Amino acid sequence: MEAKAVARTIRIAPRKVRLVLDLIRGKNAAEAIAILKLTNKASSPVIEKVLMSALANAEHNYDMNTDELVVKEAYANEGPTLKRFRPRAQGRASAINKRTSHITIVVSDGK
Amino acid sequence: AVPKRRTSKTRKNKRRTHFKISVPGMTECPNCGEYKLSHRVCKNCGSYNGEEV
Amino acid sequence: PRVKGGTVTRARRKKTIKLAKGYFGSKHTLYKVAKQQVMKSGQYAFRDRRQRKRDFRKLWITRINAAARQHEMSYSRLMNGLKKAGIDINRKMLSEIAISDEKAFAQLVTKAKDAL
Amino acid sequence: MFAIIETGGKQIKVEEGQEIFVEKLDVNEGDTFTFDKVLFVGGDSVKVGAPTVEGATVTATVNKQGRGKKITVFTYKRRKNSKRKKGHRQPYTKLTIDKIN
Amino acid sequence: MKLHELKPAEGSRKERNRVGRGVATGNGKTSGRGHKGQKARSGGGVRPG
Amino acid sequence: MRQTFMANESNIERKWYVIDAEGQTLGRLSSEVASILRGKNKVTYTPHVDTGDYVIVINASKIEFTGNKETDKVYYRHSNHPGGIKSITAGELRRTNPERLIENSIKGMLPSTRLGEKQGKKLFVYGGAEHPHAAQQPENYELR
Amino acid sequence: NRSAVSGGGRKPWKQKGTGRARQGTIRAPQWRGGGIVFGPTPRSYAYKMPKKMRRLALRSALSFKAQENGLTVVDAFNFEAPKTKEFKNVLSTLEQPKKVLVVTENEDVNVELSARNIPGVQVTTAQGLNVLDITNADSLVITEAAAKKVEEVL
RNA sequence: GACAAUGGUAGGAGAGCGUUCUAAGGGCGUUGAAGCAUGAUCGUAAGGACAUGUGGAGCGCUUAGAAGUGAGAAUGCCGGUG
RNA sequence: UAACUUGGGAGUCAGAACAUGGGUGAUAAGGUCCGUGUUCGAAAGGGAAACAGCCCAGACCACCAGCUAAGGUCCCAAAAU
RNA sequence: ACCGAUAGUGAACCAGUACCGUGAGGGAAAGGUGAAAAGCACCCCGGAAGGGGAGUGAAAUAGAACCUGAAACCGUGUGCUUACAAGUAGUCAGAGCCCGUUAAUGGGUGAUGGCGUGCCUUUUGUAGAAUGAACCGGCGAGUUACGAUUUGAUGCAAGGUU
Ligand SMILES: [Mg+2]
Ligand SMILES: [Mg+2]
Ligand SMILES: [Mg+2]
Ligand SMILES: [Mg+2]
Ligand SMILES: [Mg+2]
Ligand SMILES: [Mg+2]
Ligand SMILES: [Mg+2]
Ligand SMILES: [Mg+2]
Ligand SMILES: [Mg+2]
Ligand SMILES: [Mg+2]
Ligand SMILES: [Mg+2]
Ligand SMILES: [Mg+2]
Ligand SMILES: [Mg+2]
Ligand SMILES: [Mg+2]
Ligand SMILES: [Mg+2]
Ligand SMILES: [Mg+2]
Ligand SMILES: [Mg+2]
Ligand SMILES: [Mg+2]
Ligand SMILES: [Mg+2]
Ligand SMILES: [Mg+2]
Ligand SMILES: [Mg+2]
Ligand SMILES: [Mg+2]
Ligand SMILES: [Mg+2]
Ligand SMILES: [Mg+2]
Ligand SMILES: [Mg+2]
Ligand SMILES: [Mg+2]
Ligand SMILES: [Mg+2]
Ligand SMILES: [Mg+2]
Ligand SMILES: [Mg+2]
Ligand SMILES: [Mg+2]
Ligand SMILES: [Mg+2]
Ligand SMILES: [Mg+2]
Ligand SMILES: [Zn+2]
Repeated sequence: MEAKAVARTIRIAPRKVRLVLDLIRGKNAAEAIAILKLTNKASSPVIEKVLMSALANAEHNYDMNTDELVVKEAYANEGPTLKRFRPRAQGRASAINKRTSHITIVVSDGK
Repeated sequence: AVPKRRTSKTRKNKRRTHFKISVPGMTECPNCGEYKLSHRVCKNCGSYNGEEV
Repeated sequence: PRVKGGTVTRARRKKTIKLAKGYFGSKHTLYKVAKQQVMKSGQYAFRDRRQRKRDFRKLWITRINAAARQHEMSYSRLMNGLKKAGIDINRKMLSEIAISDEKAFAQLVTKAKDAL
Repeated sequence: MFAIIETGGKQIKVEEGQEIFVEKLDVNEGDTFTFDKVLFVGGDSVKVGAPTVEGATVTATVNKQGRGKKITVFTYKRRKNSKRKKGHRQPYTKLTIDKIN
Repeated sequence: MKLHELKPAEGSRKERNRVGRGVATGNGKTSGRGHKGQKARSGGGVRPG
Repeated sequence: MRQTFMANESNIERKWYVIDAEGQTLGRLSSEVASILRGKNKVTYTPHVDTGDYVIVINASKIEFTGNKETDKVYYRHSNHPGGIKSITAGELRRTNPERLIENSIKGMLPSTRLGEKQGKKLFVYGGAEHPHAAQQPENYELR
Repeated sequence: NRSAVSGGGRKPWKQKGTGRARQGTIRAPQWRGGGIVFGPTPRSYAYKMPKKMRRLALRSALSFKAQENGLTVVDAFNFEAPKTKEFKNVLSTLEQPKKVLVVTENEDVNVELSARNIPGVQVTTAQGLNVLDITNADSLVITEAAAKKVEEVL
């Protein structure tokens, strides 16, 4: 049985978010929580909140036992991009992409 | 100097082969059971080497 | 009345891309470079339908030469002897015989040597 | 036992009960066809035609009159705005060898 | 005659030629004008006579 | 109708031969050995697979040259460093490394393909009359 | 066209040096929002043919009706008031097809008004006969007076 | 049935495919239109069907008529994304 | 087996190598300019290692059939150690 | 037998607006929930954003730039495959492995062998180290009027035609 949670339009670049997701994909929930708490990257607290929300609805909506759950899926899709500019020398402007991520966590009991 | 040819997906991902981070060096706190960074105070319980900090 | 571009363009480009299925990278993905490769594929296939006949005749001749030398005869003299004997078995059949039953090929070789 | 038969400007090595594909014959499905050009008969008793084994025959049953898989013949000459695309399906006759001689 | 079965007299109608619509027509690209010069230009060509 | 036999690894049988270089001309021995290694002597020759046999060449040190090749045939190599040409004469190479002489002569008569590399790896050359491959039970092969 | 589209007076950027394609107006045809090249322009599609051919065409359509047996001659229409129901009954009793062209000698107000709302029924006069109406109809229902007038004219 | 021809740039000639709209006839569609997606389908080519999924209200076919009727390139224009 | 006449529609007016008859140049040039022929241009296929212009030869489509051309036949690499 | 949101007005929308310029002046982008707002009570994780249930609804995979939702491009998983090899990336030949279709002398992959220097433009000649294109999508070029000439078609004909 599976439970899902999504954080949509997090203002962090998907490349960056996926660096951290690659660490927790497929691990036990408690180990993943520890990894996120002790990994020093900007997306760790956000990913942690997605994971805790998924575990919470595993417990509440599906009465799953949270101590048997594994991170079955973890991934970041691209959200809409905020388009910005930076003034450069000699009157020119250059684009700045403030990218966003949709972060999905799926936890599973394997049954 | 500028790229003479664009970089293919294959080449970009080959280059990114080694672009990754590692799991932290962490162990279970002997006092409270929570994970901690080795050689660091445990933030959950504030203990290090069996004593409060 | 105005005729907007519509669907024909996408339909045509999709046909070309699907024809490029299996190609490397951009060549199974982007219409222009897939079109180019599909063109090259057509030209190559036309050329190779002709080259394949040459190639298989060459393979058959090599196998016949090996069999003949096993019977102490060169390919050239074996073919001359078969011609003089009136035997019209082509190189494909001669090779397949040499592979599949040596006794029949030995009889053919004896016919050739007798003709010479 | 096998035979070398000539048909459709080619030569085919056949054994009884084998399915073969040849250039379209002028026959109907379910008919019996007779190959009268036997160049060679091999096996226990070997017969060498010069060119044809006299009186030797191979009978077959016509299973199918089909058309080969589509070939897209495409050619072009670069920079000359010159290309040509054609389709082709080569007719064929599928038979099963019943009897040699 | 019927309005759903109209037919012009044989040979009375012919489809117009359209240039500059691809190589297969034989009037693609240069659209039958050849290559360069005054006569290849939009509005080009000398006065009659 | 397609009926051409194709060898594949399930039905290929590679034998072992021994060929004596003594009294043989380098190039002529070499061309015959190369044919053997490629399998051109088998009725089941199939170009996209190795249908050849293993060859051991003995008495490589007794291979012979005609003319003045012993002193005048020069083997050059380049180290990919500027001015990095090195040369060795055919006679000196026969003196100091006859195995290499025979091997390069034969391998130069094999295609520069992955398959040609593999086929050339089935060659074993020895300067003397002994080889360490009694376990493979090789048969003597007479040239020509 | 490029002249009629609003704006576009100035050259968008200098001819040389910028690295861009040269452009002369933001309203050129390859520009989004630009002027249209050629395209429709108001005009008439009407043309003429010789009068003898007009008459031959009318006769040919009428003869085609007469040969397909889609010509019914009636003595007269004695309609005092418009009544679609009565005209519908008259058509059914005459056993007419769905598409009927009714021809009167002159404008017949009551016949026109009674037939006006019936799908497939068109009304005309002898003078008003035309190839499209005749050809479209499956059957023609013509009064004797109208038939004589048509015969006179053609 | 025979046997003759069929490389091709500029360019001439011919026969066709497809797009939007109109007329007439004849049809389809909430028991699911168009569009989109996938498929191992058919035609000598342009291209034409069929099945399933998505979609949720319009669309084929025949004959004829008319054109803003077909893009891969213009340091093309606009948008999106590398 | 063409030819000519009349009418509708063109494109073309930068040519190249090779061989050969000549001028020019220096019996120089992958030079330049005329005559003659072929090929390329607008011609794929085989040979000449690769190689528009050389040698063979003009591809309507299909075949895992046969004979030849130039050129070849020890191995690469088909065919004479 | 006019357009249908890159079209049609510059402007379907709070447009001569935003924005740019000292000024004259230049000058955009931007339409669509649903039949009905019935526009998600309540519970749960979270500071919030966001989400998972529950419910409304025919549909929420119609939940607010909310009909459909192509491509480029970015991810996750996986059947086959790959770390001795020299690649215009295919084509022809071909084992092994994995599948099973509009059922067709099937589909996916590809050890290994032969052959093979993109396309367009412009050129005597271009793999060219000449030009052009980052990619994908949309848009983007012989038209119309009036005369002339020729051919086809049709009507009438020493007449034909307004
Ligand atoms: Mg400044
Ligand atoms: Mg329209
Ligand atoms: Mg378009
Ligand atoms: Mg041939
Ligand atoms: Mg046409
Ligand atoms: Mg042409
Ligand atoms: Mg073009
Ligand atoms: Mg012209
Ligand atoms: Mg041009
Ligand atoms: Mg010109
Ligand atoms: Mg630039
Ligand atoms: Mg406009
Ligand atoms: Mg020809
Ligand atoms: Mg023309
Ligand atoms: Mg257009
Ligand atoms: Mg472009
Ligand atoms: Mg000359
Ligand atoms: Mg030219
Ligand atoms: Mg021969
Ligand atoms: Mg050989
Ligand atoms: Mg607008
Ligand atoms: Mg739209
Ligand atoms: Mg506008
Ligand atoms: Mg919806
Ligand atoms: Mg939507
Ligand atoms: Mg390896
Ligand atoms: Mg290959
Ligand atoms: Mg030049
Ligand atoms: Mg330059
Ligand atoms: Mg230029
Ligand atoms: Mg460029
Ligand atoms: Mg583009
Ligand atoms: Zn602790």
